[PDB]
Amino acid sequence: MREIVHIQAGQCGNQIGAKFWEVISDEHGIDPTGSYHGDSDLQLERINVYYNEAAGNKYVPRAILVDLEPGTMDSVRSGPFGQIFRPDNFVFGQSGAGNNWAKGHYTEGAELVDSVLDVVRKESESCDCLQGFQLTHSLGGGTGSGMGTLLISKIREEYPDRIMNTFSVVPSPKVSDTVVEPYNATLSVHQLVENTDETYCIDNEALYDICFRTLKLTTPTYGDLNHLVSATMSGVTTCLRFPGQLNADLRKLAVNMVPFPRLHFFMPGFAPLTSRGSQQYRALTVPELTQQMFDAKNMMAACDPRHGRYLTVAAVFRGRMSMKEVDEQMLNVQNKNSSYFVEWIPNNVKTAVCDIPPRGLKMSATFIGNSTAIQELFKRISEQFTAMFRRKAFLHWYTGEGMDEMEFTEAESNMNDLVSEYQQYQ
Amino acid sequence: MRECISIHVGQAGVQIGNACWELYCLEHGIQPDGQMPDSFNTFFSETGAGKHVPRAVFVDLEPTVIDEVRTGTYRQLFHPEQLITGKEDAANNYARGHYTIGKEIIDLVLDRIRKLADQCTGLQGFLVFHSFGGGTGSGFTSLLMERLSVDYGKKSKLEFSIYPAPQVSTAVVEPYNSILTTHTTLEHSDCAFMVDNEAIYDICRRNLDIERPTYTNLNRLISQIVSSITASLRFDGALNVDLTEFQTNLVPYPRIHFPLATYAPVISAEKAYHEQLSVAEITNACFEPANQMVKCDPRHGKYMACCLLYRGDVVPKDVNAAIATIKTKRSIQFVDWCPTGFKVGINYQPPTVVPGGDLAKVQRAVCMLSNTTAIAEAWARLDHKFDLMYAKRAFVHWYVGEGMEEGEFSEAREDMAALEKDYEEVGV
Amino acid sequence: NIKVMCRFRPLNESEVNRGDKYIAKFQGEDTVVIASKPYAFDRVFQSSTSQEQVYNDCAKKIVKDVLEGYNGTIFAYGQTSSGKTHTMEGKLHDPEGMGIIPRIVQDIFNYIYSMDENLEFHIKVSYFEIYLDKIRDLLDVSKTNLSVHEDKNRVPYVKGCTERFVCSPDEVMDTIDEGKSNRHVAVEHSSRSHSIFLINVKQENTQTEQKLSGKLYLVDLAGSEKVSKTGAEGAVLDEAKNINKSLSALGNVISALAEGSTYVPYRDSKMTRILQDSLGGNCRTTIVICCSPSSYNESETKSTLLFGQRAK
Ligand SMILES: CC(=O)O[C@H]1C(=O)[C@@]2(C)[C@H]([C@H](OC(=O)c3ccccc3)[C@]3(O)C[C@H](OC(=O)[C@H](O)[C@@H](NC(=O)c4ccccc4)c4ccccc4)C(C)=C1C3(C)C)[C@]1(OC(C)=O)CO[C@@H]1C[C@@H]2O
Ligand SMILES: Nc1nc2c(ncn2[C@@H]2O[C@H](COP(=O)(O)OP(=O)(O)OP(=O)(O)O)[C@@H](O)[C@H]2O)c(=O)[nH]1
Ligand SMILES: Nc1nc2c(ncn2[C@@H]2O[C@H](COP(=O)(O)OP(=O)(O)O)[C@@H](O)[C@H]2O)c(=O)[nH]1
Ligand SMILES: Nc1ncnc2c1ncn2[C@@H]1O[C@H](COP(=O)(O)OP(=O)(O)O)[C@@H](O)[C@H]1O
Ligand SMILES: [Mg+2]
Repeated sequence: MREIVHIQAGQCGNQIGAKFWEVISDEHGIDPTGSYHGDSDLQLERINVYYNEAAGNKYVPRAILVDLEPGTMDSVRSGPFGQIFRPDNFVFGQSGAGNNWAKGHYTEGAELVDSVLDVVRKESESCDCLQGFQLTHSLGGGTGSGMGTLLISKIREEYPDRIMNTFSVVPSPKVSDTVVEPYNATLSVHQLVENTDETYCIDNEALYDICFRTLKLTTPTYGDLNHLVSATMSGVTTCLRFPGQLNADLRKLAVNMVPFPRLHFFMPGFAPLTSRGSQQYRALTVPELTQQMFDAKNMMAACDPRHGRYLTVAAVFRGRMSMKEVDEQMLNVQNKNSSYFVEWIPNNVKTAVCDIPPRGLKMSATFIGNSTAIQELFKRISEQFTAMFRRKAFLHWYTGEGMDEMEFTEAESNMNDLVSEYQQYQ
Repeated sequence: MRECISIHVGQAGVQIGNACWELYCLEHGIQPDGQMPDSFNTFFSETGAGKHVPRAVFVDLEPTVIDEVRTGTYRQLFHPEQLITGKEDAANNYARGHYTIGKEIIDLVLDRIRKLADQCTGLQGFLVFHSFGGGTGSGFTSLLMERLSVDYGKKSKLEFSIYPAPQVSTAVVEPYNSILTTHTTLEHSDCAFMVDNEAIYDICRRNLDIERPTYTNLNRLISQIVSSITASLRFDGALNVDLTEFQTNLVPYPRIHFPLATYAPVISAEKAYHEQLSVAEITNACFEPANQMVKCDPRHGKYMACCLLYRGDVVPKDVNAAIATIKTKRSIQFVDWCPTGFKVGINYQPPTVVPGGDLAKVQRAVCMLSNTTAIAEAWARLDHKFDLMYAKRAFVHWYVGEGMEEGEFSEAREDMAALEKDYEEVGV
Repeated sequence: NIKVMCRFRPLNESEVNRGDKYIAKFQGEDTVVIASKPYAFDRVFQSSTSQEQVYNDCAKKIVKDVLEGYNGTIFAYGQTSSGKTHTMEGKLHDPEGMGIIPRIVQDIFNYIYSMDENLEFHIKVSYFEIYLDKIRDLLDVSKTNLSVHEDKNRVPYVKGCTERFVCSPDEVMDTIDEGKSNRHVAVEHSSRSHSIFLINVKQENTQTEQKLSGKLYLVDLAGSEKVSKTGAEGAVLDEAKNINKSLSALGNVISALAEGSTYVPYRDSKMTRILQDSLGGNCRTTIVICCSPSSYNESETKSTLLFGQRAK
């Protein structure tokens, strides 16, 4: 009943997915061995969305882990929750992508994508009613970008009437670890804009900013970043497995949030976020969640919504709360900030309410937004791309695998057309 | 005999039905298991072992809310085949609920209704609860109404709907669904009651003194209104009026069939004392512009007809005095072609209180249903919203990818314009 | 600039026995009144109109312009049994019954047979269809999933399509017949895929060393279907969904072009992407919508007229 198949590609995707599965298993009361040690029936009521049953009351995730190197695989396998995954769903090669989009999209990923498609097809035929697919990856690397793009294309060709939502970590301006990041990011967006239904944009800079400022953490590591991302991933699909006063599914959020087919790039957010030693001084009410959600310094994308207008906003609430308060807050947010919302669309906000809060909290909320301010991200990527492409720098690592310069020019033109599309409604 | 069939389609309909059936069970002394330790035949049928099964059908394209009904405290009350559920919902799309996902459980609900209608001798009408602006509640209701009109035809159909509010809204694509469904509800319905949530929030805040209401209070109020409508069929009293009398005294012309409901007194326990709460005081409160369950002041319009329903300890002399006082006032306008504009009904059964509720134990209550020319303001607001969104043709690609042409939008907008011009021309 | 013409047809004998009534009322030469609702176009023909007048008022200027190195596009929209094939094919050999395509090829070759001897001509012909959002070649059934790419001057083109040379009108008619043999057609003769025909006329002067290139597009669109009134199940429903979405996308592009919008959404469909060069800019495009005046076909006529009005 509305099952979700999960795919993790590359190092970033695999680590985010491991954190996500730990969080989801904690929410559903599942031990690392796959056993159930919960305290409520609602935990097991809709466990078929994310888990597959086994003999003797054991649950195996519907996840497929794919990489071109075994190091992340055997780092994930030996972790706290590595014993929960099916050993047959680990698909890996031996020669890595080498931070090359062309390699992972054409040469090494082509010889590995048949196995991934086979395991996906086996997993998807065991579903009573499929709802969509999830992919976690990074645009700036080689295996993530190219291989996930190829997988998305193949899956969209096979199943054209299903949701495809991706949580893609986007290259950041002030934080960088690769020299050939712009090439990969451009060549990846050129395909995401065509073969995806809704893509969530995340960058490490905003996550670092949240950790340093809101959480007051001293030395943040990748665990905290992956933890924030996992929290938002869990919050997106809370209405598929718990009851509530208003129910919103994936297709509902796509219908309400996407006015035109190209415009499906979102910036996520979460609330509440406080620091240890500062939760006793704060009251947790619906106004506080609303105030924190629409704050510029809480989005997980390194874009300022004040430099643009919202086309649509989706707010998903968890806990026990009044509908009058939610409606009033979502109306006064628009009334007070009329200069940040598109005029010809009335009621830019959609509300969903679920009645089971996250463990250890009384209330929570997730924020999905579609703003024209996302065009500055693509502008920076395009600027770097054009700067590096005039000299044809680092271009023989790509033309040595079976690529062409015309592909680069087409990707650049597609990105420019997307930017011009978004700029119209500003 | 006198029996009704209730349909609750969509999440809003199912929740309203939960409230309604809890209320009916408390009224008739029926435990949640169908055993009571002849005034219930309109809403219940005996099975021969003492069990009572409601004449209800619950429908939704999503397996969530009906599942809460299936494992709740009323799980042994409903026939397991009356609760019908699908696989995937309409996703706020009229077309999905109309054809693509509609043409999969429509035959099943039709078969269930045919089974229910064959087990009742004197069918009186249908009571359909749904929501404008949703996917299922707007699309699946259109298909269901079309087939029922084809099949039964002569039986009456009364619709209880949730209309979009002027300011408060939940979805982004509500105007499209509302326009299409209000084009569908003109031809097939016989009497339509529209209530918006913002007015009920205002009523809850001002009268009952609850600052943070939820959907349960709204559903309790709506259930009270429906029970006041059906009291005449269920119980006995002086001047009992049934469905056909309401229709013949409330609908002047075939298309002018969109009344506004009101209830009185909605008072709290603390303020229940300190007040006389007489017949005249209750009647006067039903014409105030702040007690209306739609966002429309009747002072910007003219009344055509109103039917007043009294339950409890009421005497006809007091009703006549109250009618005379109302007729004396100047702020209340009646059309020149309806010199007598009142229909009076009295029932001896006082309202029932539900444990864990906000309404107080009163000794008498009224429920006025009136069709005015002031119901055209909300339609105008919704049309403005629709045309603003449709000028850019936003979200239209979702609707045409499910097999819907682009001319349906223009046709429905034209139908709404024609209806508005009628309510304006009949007003003068 | 965009010109929209509407051509009606006389009631046939097979429907004169049913007592069907004419519904169309003509005002002047640019409006038609159906159900007391005006519908304004650039020119509205009547049943007495001849084929030659349609050619002279719809496609002569485009044919002359293409010969001067420019581009042009001609659409054709209609429901089944509405006059589409008669207006854009007609009798293939009757001098008084030929439609638009044979007249175009006749004029294009009469130009060649009368232009000195220092000019060299080559005619390239392509023919492909769009079925279920997939480009397919009608001259070679092996290719079925072609793609759209760009050149250096960002002028889109279809990669791998068959392009064959022709030297006489007979060859063009033969290739048209061969292409129509492989078009997806429902069970009377209803089309379920869009069809595009390219005639590339390139001339090179040997003396002045000047080259001119012109492309002419002839699009035969499929008609929108109201699924609720038909009962589509299976592949028919998928075809109906795809057709409706594509037609709406084309309407959006044409409206954006006519209203002078800064951004034109050429990339929201396969078809509009292909015709990026031949739709905007200094190109002449006309739309011919064909309807029927029978009372039995009021709704389909209304839909066709509404689609034509969407252009404006
Ligand atoms: C005493 C008390 O109330 O402690 C809170 C707490 O102090 C705060 C600061 C928590 C705390 O979170 C963090 O410090 C944190 C660390 C890394 C990354 C992200 C956050 C908390 O650790 C996190 C924890 O969150 C949960 O329990 C949620 O269910 C959360 N769980 C996990 O992320 C998780 C962690 C480890 C193992 C398994 C799951 C969740 C959120 C969304 C979706 C699913 C689950 C909570 C409320 C607390 C502590 C313990 C201090 C905060 O986080 C969350 C996710 O609730 C940080 O800002 C919020 C506000 C909370 O009040
Ligand atoms: N009174 C009341 N109104 C509700 C309730 N739930 C939703 N609504 C209203 O209904 C509208 C949303 O439509 P829904 O009924 O939830 O949608 P649906 O009919 O289930 O259709 P889909 O979910 O899209 O398949 C909004 O205007 C809500 O305010 C409820 O429980 N009580
Ligand atoms: N949040 C998070 N980001 C990561 C992690 N590892 C790498 N990244 C980011 O991912 C990008 C590098 O791509 P990477 O996945 O390592 O290359 P790949 O292994 O070839 O796919 C850089 O922007 C890194 O900051 C991780 O564990 N967590
Ligand atoms: N304008 C017209 N004048 C006279 N006859 C016409 C006209 N349009 C169509 N017809 C007649 O209609 C017949 C079939 O039309 P057809 O081209 O098959 O339409 P469609 O292709 O839409 O089914 C032709 O034999 C032709 O004689
Ligand atoms: Mg629902």
